[PDB]
Amino acid sequence: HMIDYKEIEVEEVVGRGVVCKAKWRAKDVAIKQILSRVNHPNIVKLYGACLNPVCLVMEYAEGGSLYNVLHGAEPLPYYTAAHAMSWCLQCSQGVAYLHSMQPKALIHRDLKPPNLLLVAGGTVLKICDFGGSAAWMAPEVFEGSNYSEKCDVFSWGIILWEVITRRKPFDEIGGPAFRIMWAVHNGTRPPLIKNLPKPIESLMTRCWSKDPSQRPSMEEIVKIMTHLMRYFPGADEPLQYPCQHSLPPGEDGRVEPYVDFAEFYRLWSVDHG
Ligand SMILES: *CC(=O)Nc1ccccc1Oc1nc(Nc2ccc(N3CCN(C)CC3)cc2)ncc1Cl
Repeated sequence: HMIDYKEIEVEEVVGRGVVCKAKWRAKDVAIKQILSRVNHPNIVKLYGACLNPVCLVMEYAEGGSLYNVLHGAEPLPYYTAAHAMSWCLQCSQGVAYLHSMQPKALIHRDLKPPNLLLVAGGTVLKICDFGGSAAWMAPEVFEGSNYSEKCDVFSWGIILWEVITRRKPFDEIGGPAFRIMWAVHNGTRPPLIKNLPKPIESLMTRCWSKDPSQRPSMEEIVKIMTHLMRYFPGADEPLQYPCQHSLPPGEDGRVEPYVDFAEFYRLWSVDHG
């Protein structure tokens, strides 16, 4: 659609290259002043666009960004292993859809929690795109190599590590972006997670492979994640309990998960033994 700007009522700035919450036809909306075949539940919908000032009109995500949920200002919300696996399943479903786009695949290129928006009490995730991103970028990208949709698989793997640990990836490296690029180019990866279930560890590290052809397709991730949710009930629970979270010491190349996998091991055991 081609929206009339006067029909919109701007409100508070949301992000700042500036995004603001607004009403348009009694519908809450996000707008942004200085592709259309995309229709998926896990991708922020583009309603239309105005002409002067030229601006995008998109659905509004009331929950803010995943990054904000994970690492934002106190008070931070509690969340569970089911939430973590659900966010990543929903992210892979949105991204699989982009990769299936005809006649040419759409690669996100910038998959990272600051661009993953939440709604429905923090339970539904939606990919947003307008394109310190080094931390989620596949090495072939910033070495100027020819990349493919496998670069998004790499980013997803980092995100999976991130929601399970509630840690910023490569937070210990710091300095400018080039230090992380150098690190990851040389094979450094986020530390392994104590007690992580072997199937999730297998999936995560595969996604981190240096060789992009050794990473799984997104369609494979979606399917694997779909079937693992049988062991992660509770993803529909709205985020609503308070959390006081503090970084446990992290050395020995081994960090503790923030989420708890005891119930996964219990439900797995019922099925298998
Ligand atoms: C695609 C993208 O990067 N989107 C995006 C990033 C940052 C801000 C806004 C963006 O677009 C956007 N945002 C939203 N909803 C939303 C709601 C609240 C917030 N807050 C919550 C409190 N914080 C302190 C930070 C911001 C951020 C974003 N809906 C849709 C769209 Cl397109």
